Amino acid sequence: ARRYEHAPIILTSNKSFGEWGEIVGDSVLATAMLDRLLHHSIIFNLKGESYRLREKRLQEE
Amino acid sequence: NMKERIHEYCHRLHLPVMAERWSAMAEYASTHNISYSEFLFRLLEAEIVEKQARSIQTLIKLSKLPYRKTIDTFDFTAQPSVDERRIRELLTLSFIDRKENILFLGPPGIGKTHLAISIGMEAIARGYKTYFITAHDLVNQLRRADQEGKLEKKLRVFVKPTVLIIDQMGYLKLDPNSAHYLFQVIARRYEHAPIILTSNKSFGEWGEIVGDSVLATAMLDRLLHHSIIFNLKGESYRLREKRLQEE
Amino acid sequence: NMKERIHEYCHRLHLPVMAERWSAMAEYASTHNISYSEFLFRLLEAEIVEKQARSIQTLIKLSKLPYRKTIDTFDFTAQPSVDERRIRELLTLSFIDRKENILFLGPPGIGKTHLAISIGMEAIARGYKTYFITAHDLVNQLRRADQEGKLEKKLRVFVKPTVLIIDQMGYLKLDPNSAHYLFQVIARRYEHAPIILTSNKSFGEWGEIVGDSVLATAMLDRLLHHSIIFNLKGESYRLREKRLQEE
Amino acid sequence: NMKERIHEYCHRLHLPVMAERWSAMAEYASTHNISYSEFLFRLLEAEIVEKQARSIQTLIKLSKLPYRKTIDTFDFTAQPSVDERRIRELLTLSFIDRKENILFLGPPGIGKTHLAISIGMEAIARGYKTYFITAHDLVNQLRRADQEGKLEKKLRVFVKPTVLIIDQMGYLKLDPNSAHYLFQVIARRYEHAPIILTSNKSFGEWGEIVGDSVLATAMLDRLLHHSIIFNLKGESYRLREKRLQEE
Ligand SMILES: Nc1ncnc2c1ncn2[C@@H]1O[C@H](COP(=O)(O)OP(=O)(O)OP(=O)(O)O)[C@@H](O)[C@H]1O
Ligand SMILES: Nc1ncnc2c1ncn2[C@@H]1O[C@H](COP(=O)(O)OP(=O)(O)OP(=O)(O)O)[C@@H](O)[C@H]1O
Ligand SMILES: Nc1ncnc2c1ncn2[C@@H]1O[C@H](COP(=O)(O)OP(=O)(O)OP(=O)(O)O)[C@@H](O)[C@H]1O
Ligand SMILES: [Mg+2]
Ligand SMILES: [Mg+2]
Ligand SMILES: [Mg+2]
Repeated sequence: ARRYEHAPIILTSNKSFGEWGEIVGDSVLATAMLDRLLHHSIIFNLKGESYRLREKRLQEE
Repeated sequence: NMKERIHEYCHRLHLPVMAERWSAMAEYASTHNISYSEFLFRLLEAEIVEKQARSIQTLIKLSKLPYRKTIDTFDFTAQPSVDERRIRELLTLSFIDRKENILFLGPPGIGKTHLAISIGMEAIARGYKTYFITAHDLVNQLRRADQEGKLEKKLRVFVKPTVLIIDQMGYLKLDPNSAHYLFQVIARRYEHAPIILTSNKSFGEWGEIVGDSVLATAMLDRLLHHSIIFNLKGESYRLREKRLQEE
Repeated sequence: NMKERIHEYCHRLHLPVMAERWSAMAEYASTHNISYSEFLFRLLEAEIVEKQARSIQTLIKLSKLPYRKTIDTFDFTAQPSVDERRIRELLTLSFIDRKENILFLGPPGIGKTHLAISIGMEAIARGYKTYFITAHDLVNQLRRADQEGKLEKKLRVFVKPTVLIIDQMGYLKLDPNSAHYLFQVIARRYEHAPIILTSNKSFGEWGEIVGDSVLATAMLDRLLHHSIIFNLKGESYRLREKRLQEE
Repeated sequence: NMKERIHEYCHRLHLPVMAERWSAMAEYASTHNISYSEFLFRLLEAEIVEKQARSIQTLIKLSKLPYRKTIDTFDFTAQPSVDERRIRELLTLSFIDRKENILFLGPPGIGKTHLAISIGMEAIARGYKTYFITAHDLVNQLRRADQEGKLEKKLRVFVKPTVLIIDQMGYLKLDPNSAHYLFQVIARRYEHAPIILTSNKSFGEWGEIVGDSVLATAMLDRLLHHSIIFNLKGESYRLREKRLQEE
């Protein structure tokens, strides 16, 4: 809220927005957070093999 | 013969009251030569009156009303804050048709519980299903239902009643868990049945009461979207009675 | 007016019969000289006649009998083997009060199931609970109940009935599992309620029927401790009627 | 033989007291040829007296009574403030029927808790259940009940007794959590059982004592709705006794 429409927030997560209700243990509060955040948001759904694992494989070979 | 067969018939119909009452009304008909239509009308009238009285008593038994009280035993002179117009409008039970939540606010001892219980009694008498519970008791019931796996059953029994009278909301502080239980109850009763509530704390204090500001705001919005609140203030009836006994 | 309120009360008491019979009895009494007591007696008579008809229909709905038939429909001249004395003694249902099980034996086509069904129908009319099931269907029900964990419920609902009629015992062979299910049923109904059974195989064949000699012996002992057996023989009524139709 | 069987039967009936009472009453009757009815009356009366004395002692032991004291061992001359009329009216226990709470206020040393304990002992003697506890200990016990999840059990055991004697209310300051615990205790006993309390602070100070003005007002209203207050003032009995010992 303090950084809502006042300064950008760069956040990295691994759970969909719906799961935030369980993550924080409050469905209403999680929904409020998501609604306020998505009002000014840019989403990046990244999919791919873990670069750590690929680097480890390359080191092995 | 005749009388024994008649008694067996009446008890088969599940109406021993009818059994005894047809005797009185048949004797009356013979004593005054009452038409058969009027005789049956009397039989049915008395049987229906007794059946409805027993049904009202059973409904009161099922409802966990701490005590029975009626607006007749209320003083509208010592409490200028209340207006007889609005009290009678509530007694009309138009809020049930219009789905309006009735709330009472004010310091202890005013008598906010008396009007709510009288309205509940009138609703029960007219046939509406009304249930009474305290905030502490309601929270306990919800927690136990969640623990025992019968949360659905208790939510159903708390939501189905046409009127749900939550009492002592504010004296006892609530944790976020109880806050979410109360939120579930309110959401189930969002726009499905009126809620009657009594409290002594301002709406702002509900944030501290429930331990979560946003939950308090959501519950307040849901409850007050369709609500009528009576903010009563004045002298405590308990203190006035104590003073009167002293003098 | 008076008629509309009368009908309202009658339906509220669940008595559309009362609305109907009051019309008829009122018309008759206005066209006759019926003292109010006798008018009420006629009213209750009509009410209970219709009520008993509805109760019998509901009981038959709950009951799972194959078809409706009466002992009077059974002719004894075409089947001299049966004796009207014992058949009518069974019709009196004195065996039920004595906790005596009834067994019918003989080649198919004689009409034992007719007598069993007639006794069941008379028991239903007199108010005694009566349930019907075939051996194969009963075994299927018990097996499914054990599989689904509802064995206790099915055992309770099959032991509670005052009269239980097992049919088609002998046509289909039983594995030891079905044998133990049947033994459970019999043991629950050892000396608690009569059992009416029909079969086409002698008692000795039951050992191979149930796939266990000892279980067959135990079940036969328990069943025949207090029972009456009709070893009826003659001509297959189905084939005789087919021949009569041909000629 | 005879005596051994008599003793065994008395013990089986759970009356060894009656076993010894006939050992004496039989000799007494032999000395005077007492009637059988009077003999049995003697036995039964002695048994009842002994059992009642043992039950009273057990009730005293169960109740957390720091010491036993009677109003007889209390001089009202040294305390002109107390009126013997009102003290004996309290001793009559008429407040129990009227559900009137008794409060003793005043500076330390007068002996208010002496009167409270005397009333508790009278209640024990007359059969009325009484439980004596300090405010600090009550708060601690309620907190433990909340912590361990047996709050219902502790509230039940602290509300069932006919009389609850809260002592040392005012010496120790209470936080709002303890205030809500005390409010729960009061509410469960709002109009169900009289409460006896002793304090040294005026009602106004209770707001700071409990850390909540509104809770203090609610508790005071519930306590004083049906109550009789005794604000005793004078010289401290402990100080007077110390002076007497010095001189
Ligand atoms: N105007 C009134 N006429 C008659 N009885 C009244 C009136 N107001 C209150 N009472 C009765 O006085 C007693 C105290 O009032 P009540 O407890 O209902 O009020 P309250 O302010 O909701 O109380 P609290 O917050 O202490 O629980 C109750 O018996 C109530 O029925
Ligand atoms: N006395 C009778 N009067 C009329 N029909 C009869 C009589 N006895 C037998 N029937 C006929 O017999 C058939 C009834 O057979 P029922 O099931 O009662 O005997 P069953 O020997 O147990 O039969 P199943 O062949 O099924 O083993 C019907 O056709 C019925 O009409
Ligand atoms: N009138 C009296 N006659 C005899 N003993 C008395 C009398 N008044 C008080 N006492 C004794 O004086 C002591 C003080 O009594 P108690 O503790 O009940 O007083 P209190 O004013 O309630 O005390 P505090 O406020 O210090 O807790 C006790 O031993 C009590 O028995
Ligand atoms: Mg109230
Ligand atoms: Mg057959
Ligand atoms: Mg003291």
